[PDB]
Amino acid sequence: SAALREIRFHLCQNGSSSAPLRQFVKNQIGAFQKANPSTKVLVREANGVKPIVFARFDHGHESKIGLDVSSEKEVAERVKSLIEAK
Amino acid sequence: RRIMTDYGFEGHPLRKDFPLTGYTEVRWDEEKRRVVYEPLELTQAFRNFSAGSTAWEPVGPGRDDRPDSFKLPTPKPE
Amino acid sequence: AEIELTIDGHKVSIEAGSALIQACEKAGVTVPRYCYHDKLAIAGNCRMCLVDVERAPKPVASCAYPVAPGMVVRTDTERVKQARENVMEMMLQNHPLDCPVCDQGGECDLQDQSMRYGRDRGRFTEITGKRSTEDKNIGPLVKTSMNRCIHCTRCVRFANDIAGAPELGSSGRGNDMQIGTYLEKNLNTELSGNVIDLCPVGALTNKPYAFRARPWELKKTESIDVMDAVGSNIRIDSKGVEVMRVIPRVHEDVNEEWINDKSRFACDGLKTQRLTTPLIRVGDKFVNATWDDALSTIAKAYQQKAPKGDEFKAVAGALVEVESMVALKDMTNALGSENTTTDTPNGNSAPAHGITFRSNYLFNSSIAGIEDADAILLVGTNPRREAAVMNARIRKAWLRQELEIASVGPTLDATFDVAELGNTHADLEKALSGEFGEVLKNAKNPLIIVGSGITDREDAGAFFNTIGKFVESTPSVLNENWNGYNVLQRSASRAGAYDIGFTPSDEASKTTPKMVWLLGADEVAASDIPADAFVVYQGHNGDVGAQFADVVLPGAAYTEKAGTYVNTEGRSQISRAATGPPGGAREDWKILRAVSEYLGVALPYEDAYEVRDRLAEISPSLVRYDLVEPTVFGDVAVQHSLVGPNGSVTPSSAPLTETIENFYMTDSISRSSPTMAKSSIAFNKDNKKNQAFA
Amino acid sequence: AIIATAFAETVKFSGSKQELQKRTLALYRQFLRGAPTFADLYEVQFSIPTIRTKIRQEFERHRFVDDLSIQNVLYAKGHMEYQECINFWKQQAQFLKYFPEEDDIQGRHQPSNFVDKFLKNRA
Amino acid sequence: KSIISYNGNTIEIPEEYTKQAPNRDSTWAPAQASKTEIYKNNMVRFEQKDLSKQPMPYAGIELIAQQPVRFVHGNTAVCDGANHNGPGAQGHPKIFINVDAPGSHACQYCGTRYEKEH
Amino acid sequence: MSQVEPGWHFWLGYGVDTAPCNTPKEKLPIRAYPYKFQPNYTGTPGAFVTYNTLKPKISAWEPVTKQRS
Amino acid sequence: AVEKLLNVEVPLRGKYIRTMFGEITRVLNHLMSVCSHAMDVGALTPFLWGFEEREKLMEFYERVSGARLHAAYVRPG
Amino acid sequence: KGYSVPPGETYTAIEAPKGEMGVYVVSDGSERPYKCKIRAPGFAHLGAFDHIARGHFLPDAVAIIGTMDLVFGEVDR
Amino acid sequence: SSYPTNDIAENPYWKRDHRRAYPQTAFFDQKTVTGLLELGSEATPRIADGEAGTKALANIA
Amino acid sequence: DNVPAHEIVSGAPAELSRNRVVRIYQQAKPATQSGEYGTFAWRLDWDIVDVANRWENDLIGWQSSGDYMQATQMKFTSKESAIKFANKQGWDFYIQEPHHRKFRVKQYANNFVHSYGKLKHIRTK
Amino acid sequence: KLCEAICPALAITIDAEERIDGSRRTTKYDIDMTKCIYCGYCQESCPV
Ligand code: SF4
Ligand code: SF4
Ligand code: SF4
Ligand code: SF4
Ligand code: FES
Ligand SMILES: [Zn+2]
Repeated sequence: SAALREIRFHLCQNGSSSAPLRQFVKNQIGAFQKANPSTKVLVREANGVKPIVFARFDHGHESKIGLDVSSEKEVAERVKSLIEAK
Repeated sequence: RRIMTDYGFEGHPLRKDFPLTGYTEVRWDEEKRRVVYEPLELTQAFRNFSAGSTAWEPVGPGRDDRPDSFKLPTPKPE
Repeated sequence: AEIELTIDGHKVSIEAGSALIQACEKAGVTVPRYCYHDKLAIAGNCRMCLVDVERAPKPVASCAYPVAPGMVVRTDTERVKQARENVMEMMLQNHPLDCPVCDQGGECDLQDQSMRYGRDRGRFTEITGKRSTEDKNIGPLVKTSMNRCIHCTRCVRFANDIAGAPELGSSGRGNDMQIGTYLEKNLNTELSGNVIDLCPVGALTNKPYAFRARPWELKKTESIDVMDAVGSNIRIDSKGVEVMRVIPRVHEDVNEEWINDKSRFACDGLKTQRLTTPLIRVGDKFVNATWDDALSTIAKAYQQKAPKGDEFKAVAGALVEVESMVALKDMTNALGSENTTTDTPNGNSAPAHGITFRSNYLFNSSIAGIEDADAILLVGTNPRREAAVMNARIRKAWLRQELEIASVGPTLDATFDVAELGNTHADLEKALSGEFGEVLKNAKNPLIIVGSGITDREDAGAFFNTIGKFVESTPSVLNENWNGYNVLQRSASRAGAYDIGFTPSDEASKTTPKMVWLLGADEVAASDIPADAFVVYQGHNGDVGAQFADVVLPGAAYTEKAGTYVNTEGRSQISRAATGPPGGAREDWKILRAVSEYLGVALPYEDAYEVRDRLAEISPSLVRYDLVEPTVFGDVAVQHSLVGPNGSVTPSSAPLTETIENFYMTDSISRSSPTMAKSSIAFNKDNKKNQAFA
Repeated sequence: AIIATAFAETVKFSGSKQELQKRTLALYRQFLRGAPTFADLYEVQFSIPTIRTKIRQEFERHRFVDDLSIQNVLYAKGHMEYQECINFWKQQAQFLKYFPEEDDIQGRHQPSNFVDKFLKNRA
Repeated sequence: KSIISYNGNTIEIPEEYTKQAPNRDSTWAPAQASKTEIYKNNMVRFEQKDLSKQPMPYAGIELIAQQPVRFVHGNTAVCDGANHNGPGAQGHPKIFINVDAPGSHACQYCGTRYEKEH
Repeated sequence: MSQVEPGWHFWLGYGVDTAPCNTPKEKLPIRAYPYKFQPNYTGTPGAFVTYNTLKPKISAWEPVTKQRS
Repeated sequence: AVEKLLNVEVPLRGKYIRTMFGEITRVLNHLMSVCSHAMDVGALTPFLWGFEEREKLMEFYERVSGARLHAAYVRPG
Repeated sequence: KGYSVPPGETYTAIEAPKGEMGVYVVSDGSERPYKCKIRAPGFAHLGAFDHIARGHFLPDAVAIIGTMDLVFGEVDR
Repeated sequence: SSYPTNDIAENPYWKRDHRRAYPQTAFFDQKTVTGLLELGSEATPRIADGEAGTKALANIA
Repeated sequence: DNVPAHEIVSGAPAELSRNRVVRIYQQAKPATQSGEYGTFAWRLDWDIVDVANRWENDLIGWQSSGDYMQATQMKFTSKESAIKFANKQGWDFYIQEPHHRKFRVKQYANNFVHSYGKLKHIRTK
Repeated sequence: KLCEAICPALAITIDAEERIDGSRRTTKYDIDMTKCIYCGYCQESCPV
């Protein structure tokens, strides 16, 4: 867990669960990439999936939580917790 | 009870899911000294040749031979 | 507008101006044909499509009669049956009795339609005998026996309309008509083999398949075409362990009935110069070895060498699955390494366009979108050598629509008018800001096609920045209905790689590696890989990367693994296994799991279903097979990836170079094919046969 | 009339699980009582308890099957096999099909982990 | 001839039996196995056996190159390998060869060649 | 009976009334190759050995090495 | 059966041949049948007095088909 | 490929010397049958053998099987 | 050979094609039989003229 | 759920149910021909197991096999029947949705239309 | 390869390729006489 090294966002394009995460991606991605300059940030979409994030710290240890929240801010804090709870 | 197939056969052959060759085969085991059933392995595999089946419809619709007493009547046009 | 009509009593609806035969197809009525192919222009020379229409006294040609409201059409009454028998009598007068030696036996339309719509016995016994004709020599790939021609003119129409090879024509007059090049020439086009699939009779036959097999013997399997990033669907035909041939399959959104010549004639490379056993290097020689011994040798090399962090390099080349690159990536990282890297020249560093959004490195406007195009721009790409099928689609659109094209690259001998206008970044900014910029703005469905050789340059950021500035600046290219920015990849692996990461991190980009696991890689240069490093090739063919290797581990080719391959559009397609991999060869991801276990790590999956659930955990569009998806993050994608981190690159003056110096002999399968050797000796511009003096 | 053989039961599809429970239990009881006959008639090289163990295994195989018709089919097939065995219709081979375990260990390497299957191309 | 086995030993075979046929040494097709690769892969079943008495028929590719070319007046030659001595067909289907081109041209069934008188 | 030459094996058998010794010339097959009659050598070393006229369909690669110049 | 499905008609000479060989076949079957009943009942001799007649009648088989017993002469159509 | 039989089905029968032989063919428009059951008279004969032999001694059982002269390749289909 | 089949001139195959003239396998469920009962047949009609009789058939279909 | 498990009464092995994959599909329209009769039927064919598909014999050159489903191909009238039969027998399946030719108008007149500007290409026929 | 197709027992096994003189010929022609039933369909199909 010496570092974050990769981030993967999964989300729908037009479903209901994913819109707050759509806003987070449209608005905060450059700030996320500057606050984590050494990490692959990956956004990958697919209709019908349940929005979710994956992180990879070191030696393949991957973490995960869903992002079925109702706000962009819940996304920020929830992402940040998963990034901290290495 | 079964009449054709082997006394311990497990399967029903003429089903379309049952492969031609079956699942088992028999040989003589010199060690055990017994005819023993083993999984199938063929020295020349089955070649179907049903993949050369015709791509054109071979025999079109036939010809009615219903007697007119059994044909559903056509109402007069008016 | 859709009309309505009657056909053998059934009623159907289709648009106006349509051919009657299309209506009949809609209504399921089977009608014969020789001269009519859906993707080609119409003609009426075979005269087998005749049907009776109450409006007209004679039978008329379904292939050409326009469809009209209220018309009634019979295809069963005695006149049609007689006319069909008569035509087939005439067709088979002067047809040689070559069926046993004709490679189309068992798959010839003439046999089937003579058995179904024709006479049991012929009345041509004449002593003067049948017409004869000589065989032409139009090159290695196409064998001719032109006594068998029925003069359908499918070949001519294809060549002159979809391919751009007008050397094929109709000489003579009357019964002495002869399809051919009037003098000895060669059918110079990368689409030449599709002619073979078009001829109904075996007057044009594949040569390296010439007599090897007959269709009833073959196991037809529906699979995917590596050798291009298009992902052209195909139909393989095996004879047990051997793969006899490849032929196309239908998919209107990708390949639409065509495939290139490389994909049809590289099969001959899957049965020669293969890897069947593991190998070890002990000096100048290789020594055959076991799997236990080589994997233990790899482990001892790891433990003796102690690579730390980003010293373990992973290289994935063209012709790789996505399961393999996933397993190689998870393993690499589990050893503490982020140096995953492509076999591209500048693969050591991360791409200029960024992998973050799929929209940045894909053919966004789908390949079915070129039909709707109005204006096009080609930057550093020769589509005739990268995805010929989409060059054919551009030409199909250029003929029947208003289309104006431009190019910024090496002057490319295209199958269409192109209006070349430079070879530098300077001319690129000039055109995009001068005239053709205005043409793209005032277009409704414009396209800006970038080659992947741009990604394989040191000054790629200077380009992708300018194109991104123009794209965001011009709405017509980027809207809520249309994304006219496109990256054309030339291999089937790069899109799947970028979809699962597989880009080097800048930290690893500067380390000099100690171990080098290179996967399907044969384009390496001997400079990317040091001397004192331990090297481990995985492949199915020994052409370049094996020669470097200290250890060589066989893999399987596309015909022997049910791999997933992602194409330029981002469409995921699943392959099928046609045969088992030969000898002591194994599926790749199994090899990487096992060596992983031999090393001080493991992967958490054991069988297929677990690898698939992993793929979904990496990216869920890798398990939406055949579905192409739109994307909502276009504006953001061009703002975050192309424009931002590329302002610091300065453009060079080095003029653009063609990415592919030879469409043949591009990858290992193809270099191992002697047919591509005969075809690269001929089909060269310097030969007289391949240039017409116009 | 063509009369039934010795231990023949008429095929009768019960409408309830509670009756088929009883019929299956009678079949199991008959197999157990007849196992020594299955050891005498077929020249067997192991124990009567091992036969009873295999019988218990074969009945535990389909212990968790709740569809009634499938249970009726299974019971009919089992009565067929009892009739085949107790009347000396089967020969030794068709009977020792049910006892692979008793025969000598087939070789050394019987893969159970991944790596061995990979070295033998069975994964 | 001395043929090296895979297992490092040698396989001695006399010259009359290594020829692909008594009239030709080389193979007449790329996939044809040469007699040396045959022996080298199958000596376990050839060991105590007599090679004189094994079937060694003549090759046709060399017996048909010996047959003289035939000539015709016209752009067609008709072939039908018919016996003309006994009843029935007994030959191969009629085939009209074009012979306008400068060289010889052979029937696809039989290899008999035809030329345009020059 | 394998020692009986052809022709006789058919005359001996009432397949024909005319023997190969008296059958006319045009009825005799023409041979571009010499005759050589060999009986059923079964049970003896000259028994027919079968083999594959083909070579393995999948030709492997004969290694050669390069140096990292 | 296959002609009844194909809805074709056999020519007359083929019908008469199929008839004649059907009755030659019924002779060849009744001989074996009756003269095996005998031998199982103990009378060895009528067997060998009849099998010669069978072997003269099988020459007709080898003449029309080529094979002595299993032949394949009669085919659909 | 062979010849394409029309779709349908038929049991057609004959007076075979053993009895009333028959074939139940089914067609699906292909050159290959979908089903073909040979009705074999020796089958029903042997099936009746239990009804026919009850009360009789073994020599008579021999004579009974001989009356039917079952050809067991037929009986086993 | 036989004459009308060896005739070379007026011997079309579509007249002596007895395979493609094969008689259809008729099928009659109770619906198709009650219509023959409530109504009649082409030989002995008992049906009303016009769209009335058409929907009369439809009531039984 | 409540789809019966006929796999228990089939008498067949369980390896088909636990390790083996099938594929359901329509045969693609061949490009070598223009017919379409071989289509319209939903075939079911097993996927290969690598080690035991085929291997060349030493003796005479024949191809061997151990996979017993290398030639079995069930034919169905529709997709739903196939899927039901597979689930009833417990087989795991992938569905291969077909790819149909896209309808576009075709006129003989487009061959002979006016070019107000430079001829794009010269037609032959 | 008509003999290979019509043969009921599938005894025959063939593999061809283009001969050095440009003709069609065989490199393998086998018969398993332990599979053969001696039907003569193979002498009937051959058009030569
Ligand atoms: S050469 Fe072939 S494709 Fe061209 S018209 Fe003749 S038969 Fe058709
Ligand atoms: S093209 Fe067709 S009809 Fe002509 S020889 Fe070949 S298989 Fe026969
Ligand atoms: S005659 Fe013999 S070799 Fe020929 S097809 Fe019949 S069984 Fe096979
Ligand atoms: S030419 Fe005769 S022997 Fe040769 S493959 Fe054809 S049918 Fe068989
Ligand atoms: S298909 Fe209409 S004449 Fe050719
Ligand atoms: Zn000839």
